[PDB]
Amino acid sequence: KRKILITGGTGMLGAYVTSALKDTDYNVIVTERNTLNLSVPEAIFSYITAEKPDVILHFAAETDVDLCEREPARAGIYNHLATEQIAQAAKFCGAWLLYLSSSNVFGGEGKLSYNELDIPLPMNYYGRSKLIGESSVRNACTNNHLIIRAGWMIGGGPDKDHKFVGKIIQQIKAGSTSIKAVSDRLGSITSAMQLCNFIIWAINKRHTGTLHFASSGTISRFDIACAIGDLLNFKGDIIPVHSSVFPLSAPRPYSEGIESIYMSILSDAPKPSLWKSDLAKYVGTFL
Amino acid sequence: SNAMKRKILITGGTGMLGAYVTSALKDTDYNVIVTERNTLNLSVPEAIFSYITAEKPDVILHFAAETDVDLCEREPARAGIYNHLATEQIAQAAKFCGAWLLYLSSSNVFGGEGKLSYNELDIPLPMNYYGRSKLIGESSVRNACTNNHLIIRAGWMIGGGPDKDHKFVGKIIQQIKAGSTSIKAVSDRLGSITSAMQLCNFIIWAINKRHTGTLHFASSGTISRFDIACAIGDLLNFKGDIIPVHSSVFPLSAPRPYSEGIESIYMSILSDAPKPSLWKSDLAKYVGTFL
Amino acid sequence: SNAMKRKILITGGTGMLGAYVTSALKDTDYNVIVTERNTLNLSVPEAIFSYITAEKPDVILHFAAETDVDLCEREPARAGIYNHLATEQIAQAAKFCGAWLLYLSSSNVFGGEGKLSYNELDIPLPMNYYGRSKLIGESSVRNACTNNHLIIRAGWMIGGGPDKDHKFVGKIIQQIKAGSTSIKAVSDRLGSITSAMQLCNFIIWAINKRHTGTLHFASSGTISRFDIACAIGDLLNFKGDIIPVHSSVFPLSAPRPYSEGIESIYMSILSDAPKPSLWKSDLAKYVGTFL
Amino acid sequence: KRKILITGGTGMLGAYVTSALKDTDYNVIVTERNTLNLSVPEAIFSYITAEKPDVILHFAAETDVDLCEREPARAGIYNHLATEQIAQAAKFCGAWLLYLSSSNVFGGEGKLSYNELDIPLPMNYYGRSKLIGESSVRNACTNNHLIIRAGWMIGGGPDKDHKFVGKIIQQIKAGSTSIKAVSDRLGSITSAMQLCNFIIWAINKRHTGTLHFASSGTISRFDIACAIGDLLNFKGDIIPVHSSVFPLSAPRPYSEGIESIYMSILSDAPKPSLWKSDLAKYVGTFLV
Amino acid sequence: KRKILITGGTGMLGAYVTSALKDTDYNVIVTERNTLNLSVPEAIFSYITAEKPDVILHFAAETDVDLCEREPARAGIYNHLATEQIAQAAKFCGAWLLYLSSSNVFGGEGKLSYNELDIPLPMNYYGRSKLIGESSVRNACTNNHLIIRAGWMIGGGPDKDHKFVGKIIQQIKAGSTSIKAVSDRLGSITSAMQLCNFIIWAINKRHTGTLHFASSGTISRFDIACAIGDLLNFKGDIIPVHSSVFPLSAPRPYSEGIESIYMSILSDAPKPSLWKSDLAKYVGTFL
Amino acid sequence: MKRKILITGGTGMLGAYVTSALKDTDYNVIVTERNTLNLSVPEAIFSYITAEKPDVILHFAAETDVDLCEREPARAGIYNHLATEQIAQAAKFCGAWLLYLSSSNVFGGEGKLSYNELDIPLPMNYYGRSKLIGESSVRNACTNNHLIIRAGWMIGGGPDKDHKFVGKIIQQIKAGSTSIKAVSDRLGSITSAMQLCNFIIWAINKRHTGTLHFASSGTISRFDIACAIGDLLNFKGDIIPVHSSVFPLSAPRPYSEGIESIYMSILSDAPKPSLWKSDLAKYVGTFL
Ligand SMILES: OC[C@@]1(O)OC[C@@H](O)[C@@H](O)[C@@H]1O
Ligand SMILES: OC[C@@]1(O)OC[C@@H](O)[C@@H](O)[C@@H]1O
Ligand SMILES: OC[C@@]1(O)OC[C@@H](O)[C@@H](O)[C@@H]1O
Ligand SMILES: [Cl-]
Repeated sequence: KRKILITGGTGMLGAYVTSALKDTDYNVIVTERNTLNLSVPEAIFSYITAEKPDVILHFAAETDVDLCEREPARAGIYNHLATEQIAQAAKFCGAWLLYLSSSNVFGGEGKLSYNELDIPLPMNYYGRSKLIGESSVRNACTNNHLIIRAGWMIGGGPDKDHKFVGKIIQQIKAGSTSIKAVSDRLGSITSAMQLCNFIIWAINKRHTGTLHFASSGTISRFDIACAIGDLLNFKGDIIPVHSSVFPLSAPRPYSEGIESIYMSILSDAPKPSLWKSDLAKYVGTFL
Repeated sequence: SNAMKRKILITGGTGMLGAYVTSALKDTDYNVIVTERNTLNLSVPEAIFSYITAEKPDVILHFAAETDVDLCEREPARAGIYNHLATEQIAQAAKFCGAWLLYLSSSNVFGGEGKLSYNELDIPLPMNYYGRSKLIGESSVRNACTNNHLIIRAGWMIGGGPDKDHKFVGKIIQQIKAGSTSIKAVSDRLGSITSAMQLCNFIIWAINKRHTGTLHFASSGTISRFDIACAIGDLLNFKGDIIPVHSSVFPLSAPRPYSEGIESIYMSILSDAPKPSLWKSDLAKYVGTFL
Repeated sequence: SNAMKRKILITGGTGMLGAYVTSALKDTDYNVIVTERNTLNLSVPEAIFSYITAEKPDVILHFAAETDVDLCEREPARAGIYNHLATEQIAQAAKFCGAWLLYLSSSNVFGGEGKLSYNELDIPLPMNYYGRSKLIGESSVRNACTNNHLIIRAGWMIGGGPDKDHKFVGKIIQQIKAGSTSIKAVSDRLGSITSAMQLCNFIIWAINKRHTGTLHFASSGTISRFDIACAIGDLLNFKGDIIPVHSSVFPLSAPRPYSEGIESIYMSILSDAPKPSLWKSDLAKYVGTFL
Repeated sequence: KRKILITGGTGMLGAYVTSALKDTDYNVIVTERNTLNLSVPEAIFSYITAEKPDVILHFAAETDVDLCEREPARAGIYNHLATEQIAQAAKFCGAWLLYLSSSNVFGGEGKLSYNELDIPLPMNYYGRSKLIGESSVRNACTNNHLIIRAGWMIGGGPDKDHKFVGKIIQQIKAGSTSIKAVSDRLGSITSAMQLCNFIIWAINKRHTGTLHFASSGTISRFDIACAIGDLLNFKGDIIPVHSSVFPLSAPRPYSEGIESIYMSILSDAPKPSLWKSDLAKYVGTFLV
Repeated sequence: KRKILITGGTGMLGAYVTSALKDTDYNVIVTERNTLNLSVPEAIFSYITAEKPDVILHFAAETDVDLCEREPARAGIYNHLATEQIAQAAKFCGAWLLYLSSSNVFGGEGKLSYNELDIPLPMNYYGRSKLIGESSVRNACTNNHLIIRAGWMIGGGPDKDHKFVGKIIQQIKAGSTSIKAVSDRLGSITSAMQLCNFIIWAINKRHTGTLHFASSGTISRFDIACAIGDLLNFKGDIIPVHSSVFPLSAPRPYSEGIESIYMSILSDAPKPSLWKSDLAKYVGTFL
Repeated sequence: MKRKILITGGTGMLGAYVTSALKDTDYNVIVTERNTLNLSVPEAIFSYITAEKPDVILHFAAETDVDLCEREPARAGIYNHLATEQIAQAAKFCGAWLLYLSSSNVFGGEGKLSYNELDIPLPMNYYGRSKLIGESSVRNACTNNHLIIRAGWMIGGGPDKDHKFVGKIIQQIKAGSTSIKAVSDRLGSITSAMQLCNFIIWAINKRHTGTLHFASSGTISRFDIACAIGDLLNFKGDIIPVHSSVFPLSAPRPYSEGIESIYMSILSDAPKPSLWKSDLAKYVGTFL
């Protein structure tokens, strides 16, 4: 009975993957605070090696970009040091390791979109911590790992989405007359449900390498808010604003847009589509 | 006898913007002198000062320029002579006869910084010879006619209609009308559009008020040519594919910035001036003149 | 003494620097006009030229400005109107009157280059809208009053307290006096301090001589806000903690450079002009007025 | 009998190396369409591991810089993914792996010349694809690989040279009134025949690490055209032009010039010389 | 007895370490020009493997930053090629390897300070040679190495200190009327004696990873000269000058200051303190 | 009454040639001296020049020691900026046509290989900045009655007065030196002082105005110049290319300060420069 060990299983993407794995023959182990804690990297190696998993899905991370900037030690411990121990454990167990990374490894060059050939050059501590986390993974598990870079993640549905999409929908449904959205920072959206489907396919094929997974289109939060407004027949105003209006601890690049040049050779794989279409399917689940 | 009419002297009177202006001026009290090759030629800057000063215009609208960005990169001498040296003579002539001078400039004075949008407080840093030539032309205007000039920076100009538009919009429309199976449009270079007809209306207002200083005149929105092609496609019920491509598939001589988008922080204080609107609405009105 | 009654017109007369200058001018024989909102308002630049030309002053001290750096980044229209457009009208008025114009500028015109300090030969390259607005204001002043203006760039200003110090130094002193026992101060932002009292002394001297050009006026030393906070603490017998933090801990609207330190290469040839000294000494003198 | 497996064996350099290995005791396998294709990296590992070579010479690559920029997927599949599978196979077999890379891994910094201590920072997709290829070779074959970075390759002679030097000579022998050459893009030349001689030596020594192999000098195509013109007593005009007069899909750096700080250590290795001397020797093969 | 092999044992740091190891149970082998020469990297692997050390302390390097810029071949051979051979030998023997690196791997970005998450981007050939040296250590000794980045090293005392601090003290004692010190290049100081104490602790814990070890504070040579002046009651003038006054072959960044986000988690390890307390203790050893 | 030409830096290398060329004219030439004008005392310039009432001002005096300017920016400022500003204000008052000799050093910060008159100055050091701000002073005060000429690496003096790069290379060759070292990784353009003198005389008579780059065609290194001189003088020793790092200096130097002109061709009858090798050979011929 093939074993899968999952970190961040109660996270948004993790919950989808954990649920999808229930109708399979895998023995799934969802780590908890008492068995695996990113703040205690020294206890990770012994735990994972004793479990002897065949597959490791490493989704746990410190994703508060601003907290990472104020407390780079936390970004480092949680995203770099803990990942290194997981990578060393994976290598010792001979386990295939999936590492969820981020479009934030890019931004420093200042161009509009980055593909798998672009050399990462981060703009903040979150991105740096994820980048060194990737290095740890590909050095320890060279021919047996998969690194997936996601953009701005959308997922959770009405009951669990407390991120951008859920917030914009909340404001519309509460009868707000004007909603402000940043128009001078660009990125790409990644549907968590879609990514989940891809991951299930990747586990079964034991796909390896580095891949960018995001809907096509380089857009702003303002563009996204406007699209949501159209879908819900919003009557108020969506106001485009500059970043300066909402000061934040971490610098954000002009764009963290990502596209893939390698997704198309994955013949049977579940793939993303156009951002508006993928956003519309997700927004539809709010009824 | 009746009083002498105020005189307007226009360069580039048969260009996209110039044609709208010359036409709108027919319904005014102004006497309009539309320069031609036989009176004013940008390639003969040395004859400009004598010609303009003898005409003694009250207003000078300087729209003529070498606007082929790629030609300017291959032949910077042409860019310099046409956009800088000629403009210097026009500004000196404006100063000498006391004329209010309007200089049409470009969002291409920006780009080297690499940000998404620029307002009138941003300091120009061009990316190519066309932009450099326009920027130094601006300096010539400011230095000579300090308290009596208006510099307007326009972005990607749309205008001309079915008969005259052979720029981006006209070409996309021609491909749609020809039933092209697919149209490619660059997705990784951004800018702002400027409706020539709206700019014309603003210019008529500006001449009447003698507004001075530097302004950015463009529709709201920082978009790509791909975004524009998609919007035109929707307006004309195009059923072929509109394909986003990177700038590498269409090699060009002149470097283009990631963005030359422009916005204004000063247009709102001109309470009764005709203003641009949202890019999609302004584009829709223009595309409507084709069908 | 002087057979004619000469006039000084001051903007920002109640500000930190302005209040010292105004008090100092009471001893002189100049007719001093201290503008107020009813006669000159930066938000109404269109009324400035006629007002100043009617006063026909011999000297104009232009200290008024929108100096909230973060507000300027959020509302660049306000920075533009108050610091650029209003200044342009003042400069045109000074030129019309033959008045010597003193313009207070800022170390914030620098920062984009990323080096540790800047002198008068360094070419301004700002990092935010406040800095751009002051720089463009400087251009207005030079292009209008070339052989009859003085631009002084000041760094982080100290002075006027406890009643008028509302800047960085005043805020640290205020927290200590309020009984705070733990004060955070940014260790990754470097700059130079300028004593307002001292700068006032220099200005009185500059008015008399009608000194012209561009000059940096700041105490010697490029230091961090943390270094300054520790120095203030010592001077005030503070026994609590001064905690050094990174700029990420205090998110702000406007980007700030690694350093806006300024030094002067021209102050030393100004023989008997009052000059600044070492930052710690100048800070001590000022704190010595509180105690 | 030691087995050598060569990719790109029918390319210009590959053909020289294949030919030079004929009078050796090696069993040489030159891959073909029926056994290995850069377009199908998914079939490489099984094939190479089944052959169990002792040495792998990886010369095949997508070298059309402009095509790489328009189609980064092709640059990535051919130069990155294929190279990764070749490196994994070499590691599995315990084979010494030679990877031919490029000066184009540099250029982003904008300086005039780069040595082996300079950190690669590419300017275009071709350069990025070669660099990521080098990383695959280093993450898989530590202590058993040789990465050679070549500059502007010259080779082929009057029958096979259709690159810059061949075209200049063609225009000169056709009696053209003028020749235009870009003067504001700099680089270094690498003699293919010299590089081949060095490679034979490296195979025999199983030399390892990263090395820059190019004639000494950072020069423009204009400099090169002018040099060829003197050698052939050309009487037309050689006109220097800016790169802007020839628009291309891929950006090029102000310089991709490379020099070596480690070549002189290899006492007995065949080495390049000065660019003008190396170019004169190559141009001489077109006379007769 | 476990065997410790040391390169650069007669250097500033090497001498403090060599002496501190005499009061321990290790068999210490101090390499010298007859057994290991950085200029002869070809002889290193055979010698180290024959010795079979359990621990390797690699402190030897070409540290003349300006010489490195003029002769990058020397920088490469001594700091990269030799380090590559030492790393391969360490892997072959299963030896824990400690590599002394430098703050000079940073500087190209132009910011005021760098922590362990910052991606190295050197400004000169010395820095590049040290960085490529670090890469060799990581690629070869995956999970069994410690890389310590030090700043401006202070140590040696009255008889051996001929570096920055020593020179300032000499000018003070000679009664110079004025001392010039560069005010526009910043960095961080590292007390050699303290670093020695940390190294002894690291050897015994076999601590691994990459760590920055320097006193707290980003300062200039001028700040340091002023602090020494105060400590020695110097009556002359300490003049802040721009770096142009002292032309040097190697470019120096605006700052090479380093700080650590990981030192704090090492509970019982000997730590550095504030730059003035640490400088004062060292200056105290001159009188 | 004769038209008056007032010259600063008249005893300098370029200034001395212009002064001699003007002896064969109807101009009343006034060469400034310590008793009338000093760059160190800008405060005394305006009263002097306005009392003198020149019709033409040739402003050649400057602090050109680039490294000294970096160590002592106050000197660079006073001499090149403040003095120039006072001269510009005096020219404006007198209605005099003002010639200001500037430098390619106003460029370099961008890091490209060559700069024309449309490129926006962005200097690399204090010397460059001081010259640039001096230029602004000249434009802002004499808009329609000034000429700013930017020269590159100046060559001139001959066997008696040349103690700069060319002169030093020639002394080493005639002395039979074993080797000569020259920097290969810093580029620029050469300007013939004699050709510039001829151009200046033409410009004075035409009262030509604006900004113009005056230099021989070609972006080259000191090493290229040294090698060309060696060929001309049949030198048989070694000419070794070295990196700029072997000669540390106070002022940063750009990868290139090369300048070219896009406006020199429209000045039909003006004396112009030619190719760098031709212009160099002619200069080198004055030493034989
Ligand atoms: O040119 C630098 C480099 O590419 O070559 C030497 C190798 O050891 C690599 O680590 C390094 O990145
Ligand atoms: O044949 C030489 C050359 O300079 O001619 C002009 C262009 O075709 C260039 O690509 C080419 O290298
Ligand atoms: O004589 C020429 C030269 O290359 O010699 C060595 C150094 O003195 C250089 O400054 C100088 O230009
Ligand atoms: Cl168009």
